[PDB]
Amino acid sequence: LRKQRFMQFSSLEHEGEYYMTPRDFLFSVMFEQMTSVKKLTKKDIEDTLSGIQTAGCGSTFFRDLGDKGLISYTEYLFLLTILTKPHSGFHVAFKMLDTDGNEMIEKREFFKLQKIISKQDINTTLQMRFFGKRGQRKLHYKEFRRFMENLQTEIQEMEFLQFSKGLSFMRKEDFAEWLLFFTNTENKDIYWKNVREKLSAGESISLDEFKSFCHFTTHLEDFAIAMQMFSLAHRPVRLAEFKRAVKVATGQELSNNILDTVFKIFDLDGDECLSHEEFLGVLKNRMHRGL
Amino acid sequence: LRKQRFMQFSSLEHEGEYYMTPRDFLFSVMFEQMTSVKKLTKKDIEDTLSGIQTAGCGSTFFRDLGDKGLISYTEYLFLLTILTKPHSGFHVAFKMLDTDGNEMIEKREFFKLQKIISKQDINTTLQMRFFGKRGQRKLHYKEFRRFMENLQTEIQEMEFLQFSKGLSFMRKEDFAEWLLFFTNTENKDIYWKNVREKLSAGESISLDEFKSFCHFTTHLEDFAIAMQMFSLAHRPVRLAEFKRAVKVATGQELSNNILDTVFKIFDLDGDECLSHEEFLGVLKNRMHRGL
Repeated sequence: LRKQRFMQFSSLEHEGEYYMTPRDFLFSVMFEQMTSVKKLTKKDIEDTLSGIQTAGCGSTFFRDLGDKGLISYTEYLFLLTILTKPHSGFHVAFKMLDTDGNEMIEKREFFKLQKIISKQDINTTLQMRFFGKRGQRKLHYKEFRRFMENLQTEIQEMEFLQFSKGLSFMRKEDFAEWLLFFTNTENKDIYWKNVREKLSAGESISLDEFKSFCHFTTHLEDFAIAMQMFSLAHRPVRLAEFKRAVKVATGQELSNNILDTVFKIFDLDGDECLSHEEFLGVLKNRMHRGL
Repeated sequence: LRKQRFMQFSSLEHEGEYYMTPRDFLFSVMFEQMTSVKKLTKKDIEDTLSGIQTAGCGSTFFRDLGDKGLISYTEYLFLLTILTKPHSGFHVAFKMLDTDGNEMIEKREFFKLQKIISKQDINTTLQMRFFGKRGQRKLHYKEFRRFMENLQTEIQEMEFLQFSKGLSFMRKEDFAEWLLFFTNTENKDIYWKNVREKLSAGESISLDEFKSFCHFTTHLEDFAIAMQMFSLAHRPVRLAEFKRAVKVATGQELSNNILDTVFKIFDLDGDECLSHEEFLGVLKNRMHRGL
């Protein structure tokens, strides 16, 4: 039923085929529900997606485009899978998209994705980004990896500026309210009791802290190993071992205020221990996209 | 009753005297109503406002500080007057704050503002910004002018990223919805009829367009001269003369999509003319701050 969200945030179309803006893509990432679909013929397509090299290929690429972009439903699901993918599966997905074995993804790979779309039953933005105007340009692994990390990082930045409310910093209330976004309302309100009572001022929460935290939340199942080890061993996880587990998982240290605030959040009982069960359950509810 | 908004968005205090963050200042600029006031003794004051030179003196200064700042009610009203001031009154207000005639504002000027506060009946952020830790540093006109324009420009940027929703561009719907913020609901909904019907796609609205437009909206009374000339002459103002009037007023050209979209907004009748009366009346309702 992921077609129905594409039905929701469509705003332009062509020959019965709904499209989106990059902005509608970003709203499908974040916003629940809001527009008017307008029609486009071929001259409109050229005037919109002309000049893709004008956009900078850094970490602001859809903000470099704004509305200048039309996204097929195949590209829509493709970018959603990029947003859901952990770091480890990069070269694996690249070689699965390397059917011809030529260390490359080609335009026939996207046409085979459209073959999948057809079995489930027009020049777009990423076609120009990775293959030029007609597909004559090629696509290697390094551009692919940089594109995936830039996309995820720009999503991190846009959520950061949403919940930080335009500042370069965050408070702990903003971090908790973002972190408890896809939680059920009763546990949310018990957590809000924990916010009102057990959370304090602390200090401002920076950008790289949130970036490392989002990098943590894309590696939850590999983090769950020592969790189930000391779960079936029934060792309630303290903060010092949690530091070691996070460092082994991500490869990067979180700051102590992150760990302190997380420990103030997920300790319902205040018993200096970890209820890892509800932690991991509502966390897997929380890091599921498409919603 | 401007004390009551200071009562609203206060979040820290000292000896019965409510303070704010820079973030609470920015929310008093934009947001209507939302926190918990917590107490601070002198060590808290030092630990908060230490290191003001760490913040960059460009156009992100409160975002460079975040929560690192405590704002007196005198400084609160002072910065609100800076946000309401047109460009022309700069040197005039500087010389009115130059009682000692020494081409400078000194700490006794702020103490005379506090004398005004007392007749209407503790080291703060701007004291360190303009005079150092104890007032021994001085304050000239150039820093004052740069501070006022950086403050106004950062407010422009924060509203831009609010209504643009994190993008580097705006649509015309965002520009209209920002522009019609302090309008009464019936005329607002007639304007929304005008949005749904007469507005089109156009193109993306950039940052410098919004900056020039806000610079226009701080010079409305000097813009009203030719308005009243062709009003008592009863010449309904067309767009071509409006270009000339805006260029004479601001000194900077607006782009044609700005003028086209404004002409699509304020032409209720569609009669290719200007209803300048409701324009200027609800515009003076719109550009009044403190709300």
